[PDB]
This record gives sequence, structure tokens and C-alpha cells, in this order.
Amino acid sequence: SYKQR
Amino acid sequence: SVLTQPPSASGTPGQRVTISCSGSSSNIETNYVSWYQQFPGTAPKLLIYRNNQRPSGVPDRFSGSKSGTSASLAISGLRSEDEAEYYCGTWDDNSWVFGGGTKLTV
Amino acid sequence: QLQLQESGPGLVKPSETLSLTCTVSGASIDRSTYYWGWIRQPPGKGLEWIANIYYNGRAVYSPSLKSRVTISVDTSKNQFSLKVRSLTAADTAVYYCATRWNYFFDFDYWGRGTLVTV
Amino acid sequence: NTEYVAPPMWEIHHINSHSQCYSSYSFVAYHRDSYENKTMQLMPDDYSNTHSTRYVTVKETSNLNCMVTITTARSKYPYHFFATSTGDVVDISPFYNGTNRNASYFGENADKFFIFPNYTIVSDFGRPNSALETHRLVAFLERADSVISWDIQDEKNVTC
Ligand SMILES: *[C@@H]1O[C@H](CO)[C@@H](O[C@@H]2O[C@H](CO)[C@@H](O)[C@H](O)[C@H]2NC(C)=O)[C@H](O)[C@H]1NC(C)=O
Ligand SMILES: *[C@@H]1O[C@H](CO)[C@@H](O[C@@H]2O[C@H](CO)[C@@H](O)[C@H](O)[C@H]2NC(C)=O)[C@H](O)[C@H]1NC(C)=O
Ligand SMILES: *[C@@H]1O[C@H](CO)[C@@H](O[C@@H]2O[C@H](CO)[C@@H](O)[C@H](O)[C@H]2NC(C)=O)[C@H](O)[C@H]1NC(C)=O
Ligand SMILES: *[C@@H]1O[C@H](CO)[C@@H](O)[C@H](O)[C@H]1NC(C)=O
Ligand SMILES: *[C@@H]1O[C@H](CO)[C@@H](O)[C@H](O)[C@H]1NC(C)=O
Repeated sequence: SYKQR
Repeated sequence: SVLTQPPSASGTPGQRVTISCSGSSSNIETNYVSWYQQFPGTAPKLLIYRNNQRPSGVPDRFSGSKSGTSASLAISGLRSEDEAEYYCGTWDDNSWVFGGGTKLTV
Repeated sequence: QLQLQESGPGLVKPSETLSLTCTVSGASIDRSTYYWGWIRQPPGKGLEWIANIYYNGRAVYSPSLKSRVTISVDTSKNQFSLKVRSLTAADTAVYYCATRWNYFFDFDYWGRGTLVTV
Repeated sequence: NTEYVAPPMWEIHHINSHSQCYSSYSFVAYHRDSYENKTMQLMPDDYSNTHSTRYVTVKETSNLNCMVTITTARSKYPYHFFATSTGDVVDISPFYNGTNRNASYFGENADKFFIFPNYTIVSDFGRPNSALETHRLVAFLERADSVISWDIQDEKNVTC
């Protein structure tokens, strides 16, 4: 989620 | 951008029935054409999603083709339960345009 | 296991607008759903696509009904509603709540439409 | 400072068809010499991990590289998500084609998921010329920093 945010 | 679908069609059991939709050459030409089946008194149902491929559970007797700006639905081995209203459907630049509606008669 | 239902009024008059609501069960309106929409059908006539609505609030209307039609969505209640203004005798029809669920299918799931008589 | 960007879909198609990557990712960030639209080949690169088979291009400025990693992913019954080796947890059923969404899960962003039937993919990215291979269904998903792909197979034919 951190990466794709 | 109506598709000028014929009002109704006729056929006999064991025969092949062809239903034609004429496109505007700007919506049917490229945007995928789908065929829907609606029994009277109830909501319609998807019959042929893409121009060629067939959804799960639909009998092989149904077939679809798209030549130029014309779309053809072919039914082989006509049956009693096949009587329903067949609709064309396509996209016209963020606008969904259904067909006129063909009432199949046996 | 998508399920769509409608809870609109059964009788309407031209003096007031028509408000229809479609409720979704077995799923939820989210970023994983493509779009929903309203498709009307006069008795014995062909289907008419009114408008489509997405999860982020974007709405694309039909040019013939763009002025008199508005649509909104409430994700908290997993519902979306349509409002039609300046009703006429030709608006007596069965309104269906359709949507796109599968990737290829396109218009796949059709909620049980409600009859509205003007 | 280095950043990651997902290749535009047309670039993904060009890489799949020819193993050639275009520079100048779109605003623009030219790799070098400020020119663009050059079909650069992908080199086999150097081994990094036992699973990854990375194929790279490069091998107050801005350097642009173009990687195509063939990783391994895993999923557990009832196959409602799959995780690659380098993180990348995806909430899409690995056997979800574009019809069985009521018999398989799909929870990712619906506006970034694409399935192409009968897709053509180069057999080997490293080789500049390869024999194109056709696949029944190939699914693409666009993320913030990368685009994932995975051939779609029937559930009851690869799982027991
Ligand atoms: C590099 O060349 C490619 C291939 O011609 C260009 O890709 C086109 O990009 C435009 C803009 O998004 C799309 O409308 C076209 O469809 C793409 N081409 C194809 C064949 O699909 C790309 O723009 C070029 N890159 C540059 C000039 O920086
Ligand atoms: C997508 O997957 C579904 C199953 O999840 C496939 O549906 C099966 O197709 C076969 C092929 O003839 C039928 O015999 C089965 O009855 C179908 N259903 C099931 C539950 O197995 C479907 O064909 C796949 N592909 C596409 C393009 O829709
Ligand atoms: C993808 O490839 C398959 C396999 O060739 C195609 O399926 C055939 O299509 C032809 C032409 O329409 C039919 O005559 C055959 O009966 C189909 N089946 C087989 C087993 O050959 C398919 O049409 C291609 N395209 C898509 C969109 O699926
Ligand atoms: C999914 O849809 C198919 C359509 O043929 C139906 O037979 C099946 O029961 C459905 N499954 C679920 C879990 O809703
Ligand atoms: C199932 O898998 C086998 C082995 O990978 C393959 O040969 C076959 O075509 C697949 N499909 C079916 C329907 O058996």
C-alpha cells in the first residue's frame, strides 16, 4: 500500500 | 445514433434466423457490439458480449458477426423457447446506444 | 454474487420530478467496480440508456436526456439515485438499474426494474 | 534522488512485441542527449536473485532505465490474491479471466486492469530477435510504480 500510494 | 434495427423477424423450428443492425459507421464500426436477449415481462440478459465470443452457458446455436458497419446475429436450430426480443448495443463516444428491438416469432 | 434492487415510487405526476434509487447487495460500490447506470424501457418499445455513474462520482449522460437527468451515488449506503425533471406522458416506462461487473461482458447485471406511470 | 514510474501501456505493448523500450517517459525526463523515440534493446543483465530474471536497458541530470522482471508469484486456496517475491500483493484471483467474477475474486483498481486475448509475447527479452509466442489470455494491471502481467489459466486444470 505504501508503494502503490 | 439509432441502429435502425428491424421491428421483428420470423422463422420456423429447425431453421436459421439472421438479425441485422445497421450502424452509423462511427459507433458500431469500431466499438464492440453486443447482443442482448429479453423475454417479455422481465429484465433483459446478456447473450453475446463481444462481437464474436460467447458467454458462459449460452448455447452454441447463437453466433455473432460484425462486417463493416453492419452486425449480424445468427440463430441455428430455432426452438420454441427462442422467442424473445433481441437488442443490439454499442458505445458511441461515451454514449451507449441500444438497438431498436427485434421480436422473434416462430 | 451481485444483487440490484429498486425502491422507486409506483405513481408519479408531471408536476413533480421522479426520483429512483438502486440499492446493491452482495457487493459494494468501490474502486473495484466499473460503472452503474439507468436504462429505461417504454412498454413495448426499445431500451433507452439514460446515464452511467462511476464510483468516484463521475457521471456521463445521454445527449437527448442530459438536461433533464441528474444522478448521484451514496457509497455509505451502497446506493445510487437518479432524478428526472419535467416529466411527460412518454416517460411512463419500466426503469432498470444496470451495471458492469465482469471485465468483458459490459452491461451484464440488470436489477429488477420498477414501473413508473406518469 | 531516484523515482519509479510505470511504463505507459503503449510502451508495454512495444516491449512485448519487439523487446524494445522507448525513452522519455512523459513533463518529460530524457535519459541522455535530450533525444527520444529510440528502440533500445533489453540486455540479459546480471543475476541478482534465484527467482528474478531481470532484463534491463541501461545495464542535475536524469538517468532513465527500463526493466522487465520475470518474477515468481504464489497463491493459496481459494485463490483470491497473489503475492510476488518482491512484495506486490495483488487482490486479483490468478484464475480470474474476464467473465468469472462471480466465481473468483477481483478487488484491485477496476480502471487499471486490462486483459488481452491471444496476446503475442517475445519468447526471450534478452535476445534482440525471438519467436513470438501466442497466449490465450494475458492480464495486465497498472500500479503506481510498475505494471504486472500474468497469463490466465483455468482453475480446475492446474490446481488439485
Ligand atoms: C515514441 O514512439 C512511440 C511509437 O510511435 C510513440 O507512442 C505513441 O504515443 C502517442 C501519445 O500517447 C499515442 O497516441 C500513440 O498511439 C503511440 N503510438 C502507438 C503506435 O501506439 C511515443 O509517443 C514516442 N515517444 C515520444 C515521442 O516521446
Ligand atoms: C473463464 O473461466 C470460466 C470458469 O471460471 C470458464 O467457464 C467455463 O467454460 C468451460 C468451457 O467450455 C465450460 O465447459 C464450463 O461450464 C464453464 N464454467 C465453469 C464453472 O467451469 C470460461 O470459459 C473462462 N473463459 C472465458 C473467456 O470466459
Ligand atoms: C483466439 O484464438 C482462438 C484459437 O484459434 C480463436 O478461436 C477460434 O476462432 C476461429 C475464428 O473465429 C473459429 O473458427 C474457431 O472455431 C475458434 N476455435 C478454435 C479452437 O480454433 C479465437 O477466435 C481467437 N480470438 C479470440 C478473441 O478469442
Ligand atoms: C455465478 O454465476 C453463474 C452463472 O451461470 C451461476 O450459475 C452461479 O451459481 C453463480 N455463482 C455464485 C457463487 O453466485
Ligand atoms: C490442462 O493442462 C494440460 C497440461 O498443462 C494441458 O495440456 C491442457 O491443454 C490443459 N487444458 C485442458 C482442458 O486439459
